[PDB]
Amino acid sequence: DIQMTQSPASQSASLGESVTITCLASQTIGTWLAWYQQKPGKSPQLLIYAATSLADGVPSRFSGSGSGTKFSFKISSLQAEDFVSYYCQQLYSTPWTFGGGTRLEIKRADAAPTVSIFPPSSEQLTSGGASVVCFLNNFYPKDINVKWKIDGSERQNGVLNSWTDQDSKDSTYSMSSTLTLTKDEYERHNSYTCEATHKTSTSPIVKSFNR
Amino acid sequence: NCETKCQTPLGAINTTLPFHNVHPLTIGECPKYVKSEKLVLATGLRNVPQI
Amino acid sequence: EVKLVESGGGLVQPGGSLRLSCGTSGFTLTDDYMTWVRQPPGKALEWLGFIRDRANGYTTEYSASVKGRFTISRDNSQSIVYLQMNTLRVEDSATYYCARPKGYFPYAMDYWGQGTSVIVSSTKTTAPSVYPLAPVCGDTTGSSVTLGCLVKGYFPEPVTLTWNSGSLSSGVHTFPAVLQSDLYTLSSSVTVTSSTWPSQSITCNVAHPASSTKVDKKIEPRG
Amino acid sequence: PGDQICIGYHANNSTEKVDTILERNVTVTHAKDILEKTHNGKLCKLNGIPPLELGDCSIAGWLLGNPECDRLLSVPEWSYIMEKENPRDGLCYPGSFNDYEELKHLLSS
Amino acid sequence: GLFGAIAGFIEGGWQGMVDGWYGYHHSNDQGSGYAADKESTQKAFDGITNKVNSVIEKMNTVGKEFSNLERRLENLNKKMEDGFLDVWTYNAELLVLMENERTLDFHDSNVKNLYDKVRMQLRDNVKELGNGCFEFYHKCDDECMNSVKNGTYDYPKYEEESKLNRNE
Amino acid sequence: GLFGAIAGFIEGGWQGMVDGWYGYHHSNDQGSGYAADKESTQKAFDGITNKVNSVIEKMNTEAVGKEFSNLERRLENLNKKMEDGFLDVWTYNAELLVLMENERTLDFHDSNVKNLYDKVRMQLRDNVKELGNGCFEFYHKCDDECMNSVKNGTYDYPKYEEESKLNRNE
Amino acid sequence: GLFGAIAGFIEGGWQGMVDGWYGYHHSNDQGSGYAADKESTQKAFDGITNKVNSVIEKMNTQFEAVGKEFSNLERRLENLNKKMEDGFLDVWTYNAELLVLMENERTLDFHDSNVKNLYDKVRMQLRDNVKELGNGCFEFYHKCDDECMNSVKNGTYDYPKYEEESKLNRNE
Ligand SMILES: *[C@@H]1O[C@H](CO)[C@@H](O[C@@H]2O[C@H](CO)[C@@H](O[C@@H]3O[C@H](CO)[C@@H](O)[C@H](O)[C@@H]3O)[C@H](O)[C@H]2NC(C)=O)[C@H](O)[C@H]1NC(C)=O
Ligand SMILES: *[C@@H]1O[C@H](CO)[C@@H](O)[C@H](O)[C@H]1NC(C)=O
Ligand SMILES: *[C@@H]1O[C@H](CO)[C@@H](O)[C@H](O)[C@H]1NC(C)=O
Ligand SMILES: *[C@@H]1O[C@H](CO)[C@@H](O)[C@H](O)[C@H]1NC(C)=O
Repeated sequence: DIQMTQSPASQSASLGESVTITCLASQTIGTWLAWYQQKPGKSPQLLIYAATSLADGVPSRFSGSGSGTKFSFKISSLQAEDFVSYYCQQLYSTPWTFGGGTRLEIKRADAAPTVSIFPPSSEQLTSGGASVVCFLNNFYPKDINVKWKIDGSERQNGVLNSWTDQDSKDSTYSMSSTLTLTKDEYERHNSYTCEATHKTSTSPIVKSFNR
Repeated sequence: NCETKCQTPLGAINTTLPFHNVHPLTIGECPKYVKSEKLVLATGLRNVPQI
Repeated sequence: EVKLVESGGGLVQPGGSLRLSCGTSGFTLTDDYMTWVRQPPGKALEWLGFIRDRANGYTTEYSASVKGRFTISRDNSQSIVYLQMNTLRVEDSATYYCARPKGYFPYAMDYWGQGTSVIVSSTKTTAPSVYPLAPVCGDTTGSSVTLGCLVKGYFPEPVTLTWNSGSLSSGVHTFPAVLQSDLYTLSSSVTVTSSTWPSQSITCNVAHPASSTKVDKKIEPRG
Repeated sequence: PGDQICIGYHANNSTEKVDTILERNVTVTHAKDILEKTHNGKLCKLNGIPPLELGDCSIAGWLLGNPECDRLLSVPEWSYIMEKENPRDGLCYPGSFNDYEELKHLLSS
Repeated sequence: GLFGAIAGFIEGGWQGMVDGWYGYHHSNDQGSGYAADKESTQKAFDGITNKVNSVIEKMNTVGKEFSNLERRLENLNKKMEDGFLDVWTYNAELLVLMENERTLDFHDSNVKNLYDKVRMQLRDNVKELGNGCFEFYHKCDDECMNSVKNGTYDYPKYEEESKLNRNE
Repeated sequence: GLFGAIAGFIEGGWQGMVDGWYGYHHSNDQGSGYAADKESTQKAFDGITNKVNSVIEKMNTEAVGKEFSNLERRLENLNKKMEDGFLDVWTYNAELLVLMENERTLDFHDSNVKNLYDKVRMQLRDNVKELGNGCFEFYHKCDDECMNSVKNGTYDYPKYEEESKLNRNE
Repeated sequence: GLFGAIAGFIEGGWQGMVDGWYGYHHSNDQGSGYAADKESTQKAFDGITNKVNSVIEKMNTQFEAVGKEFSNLERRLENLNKKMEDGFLDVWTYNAELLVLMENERTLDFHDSNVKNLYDKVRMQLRDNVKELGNGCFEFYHKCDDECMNSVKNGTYDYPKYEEESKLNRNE
């Protein structure tokens, strides 16, 4: 029906700065755009209506602009609690579509991914499975890679990756990769290696262990 | 077999409104009893038929 | 004031059904344009449809994604807007909000409910297996020791993870669950400092209200 | 004959009627009725606590233990008390009750 | 009523404008239509909400038995309750009437101010018909119409073009 | 004065006009005279009558004499404080109602005159000088039929249009 | 506001008119300046003094409590005394808050009107000898010396004197 294209999907910035999300309509929706904030773990909150018009009881630092197709949304003086999701929505014609979303992240000095290895539990070993865990903790920024090596050789199946969001206090991320396989396959090898390539170091951070 | 936060001899009230004409004597937390038959705020504007 | 609250979320077999209830409270000037909007987690928001006020004819509009399956209705007596969902499919899994304009004219959704989540799978509710994770045997040389919990095999979400009754939890990172083979897997890490462990001992506590399981695994060194 | 723009205001099928100082029975596009006229017509529990039903006992009758009133001998908590205007079962053995009204205002607390 | 716009110089309502309390209608070669002015509408709504709220908040604030020797006391009680009743009923009924009056006039005024805004913007680049319509002395396309609506209209741009046509 | 007409750009009243509250004064070759606009006058009157009818009707529904012993003094004073209290309440109500309403009534008339004036102006248009005194000077010649046309508010513009605008411009 | 002057066609206030509530800004060859209109100001202030005085006088006489004590046999009487003092207290509290709110709405409208009225009185004199811009300002076809400015401000402005010059400057 009507498509709403919101960019950037993610943007980083720092306190006091001025940030601008754009929203683009496949039709001309005239002046029927609206802008929402979503704090994490909560329902959305209305910020702007009629594109350029602040809802009651909203900070003056929030602004919006545009008409027809092209639309803009701005946080003038950025703030601690502002780094969250934002969405546009077109109320021009049913269905009242939304934009893709914009994640706002706070700018931080890059950080070291403290990396921990976890051979499967005897309690787990008795049950027929074996799951081995690499924890990659407290590191900025969030782009990162992990290779699993077994007796030095790469491995593909059974890798489970999971991430956190920006931490409230430290503004840094974390990760966990769980390599999962049979007890059979597990006892069938010798040394297990988890290697984290991050931008931070020149050279990849290697935590491995044997038996 | 019933529940209310507001009670009159004639019956119970559940309402979001400021006033009630239902009864003088009421127990519980209740809207302001008045003698009025009607109270209606205009919100919208005059409906003026067109040409 | 207004305060919309919604209810009735759960887990269903696909092909199945569910009925969601968004109730309204507070003084207001308008019931009109009550909308249902869902958010599959990690995805954007998607608009399901709306139903209108009595005076406007109880008329209803739907997203063509769910059209013909879902039905929006209101019982004014209990002052609720129901979303009756039929023939549930896998992509119907999401969290659900009712939302409302404050005005007479729908320029934006002013009032939201708190959300309620529905899941759809063929997967049967399944208890988690909590294994505690001991660090290396090569002895910890370090300035800080880190150790963690692995909670595997459970369906459906959520599980609630507290270290040591929540006495010691901070410098803790719980990475949200992932889907491996039809059923979820979770995990978490607490980093302590070298003095504080194994000496002072810590245990991991895990609740899965879906299968009713509450379980404790204390973490032990290997040797 | 040139291009044209107009200002105007909303209209609808509204039958809604309001009064003002200057004018009565005016129709408006939108209105809110702020007076609640209706009730469920039932006597009910109040904040999830039931009232004390005296039945045909007077307050006095119940407090004295009039034989007819024996069903009220033990009672739980009450949100309010219900008395008939003229209860049959007062004091069986006839007599008087001093400061009766004050005692009722006390029972109300 | 007071500001003379609703049921005023602007003679009737628009069943055709469904999105707002107040708005525009235009026609040009690109097309014709109704458009609500959503700002003014929503703002008026906020005002009315404030009004009715304040009426509720300001208003938001048992029996006894007596003997037959207590006739004056009983009556004193009755007269009191009845007194307060009469006072509050009066306050309500009155408040409702007066605020109603104010409300209608508020709407009228809103219309008048909107119209005025458009007029004072367009100046002599248009004929003012007095029905609430202005007929343009220059060609006004959808961009120009929106510029009028969104408050940006450019007078010097259409100025002498309008002039010549107004003259000839 | 709120709408700015009475004691406004219309600087004062006309003893001359005895037939109504608002009206017109024409001067042309046939004669000069005052004419009232009776629909406006009567409609305002009907409005006002409704108003005072309301401030009567609302205020309708007392003092019963009671007697008290000397051991009754607290009671007696209570009773007094109650009747006196209600009295002060109703007196306040009446006084305030009357002041407030009075303001509204004058502003009402004011608005009415503004409205009549504007209703003329938005009709006459370019055909006249607007003198700022509440009067309009004609660019053309207006027979009493034309005057009357303005008064009942028909006044077709085109038939006097050019016949004015030339005389205007040159 | 309600009359559309304040936060109206006049988009904002002037920090540099210190001499009154409403007034004039002018510019011409011999200079520019802010000048208050003292008449209408003092007039408005007179209205406002009246208003507050009305509030005070009107609310002057009303219900006060005087202290009383009741025994343990008197409880009904005591509750009646309370419910009364409380009732009147509540009533007058409603009167004060409502009167203040209502009169405030009215005061702000009142000024809006005063500004409007000012604009209208200037404009309806100046007539077609000026352009009406709609920001609240007028541009002069004829040159206007400070004597003519003052003549506008004090109400005496002569149209026919500048009529032909303004017309001339206008039509070419
Ligand atoms: C005032 O009246 C309203 C409307 O009658 C009440 O709201 C509704 O209360 C009913 C109680 O029967 C609720 O229905 C119940 O819901 C529960 C939970 O799902 C369920 O277990 C019961 O079988 C029954 O269906 C209903 O949810 C509720 N509606 C809203 C809007 O939330 C209200 O309780 C009354 N008083 C107040 C204001 O609490
Ligand atoms: C209003 O009424 C007319 C006829 O009664 C009808 O044509 C129109 O659709 C109605 N409008 C609405 C939306 O109720
Ligand atoms: C107003 O609308 C015009 C025409 O659409 C547009 O070009 C301009 O950017 C808008 N300006 C403002 C300040 O709203
Ligand atoms: C008005 O001001 C002028 C200055 O231009 C002055 O000469 C004249 O006396 C004043 N007239 C009145 C009526 O105050």
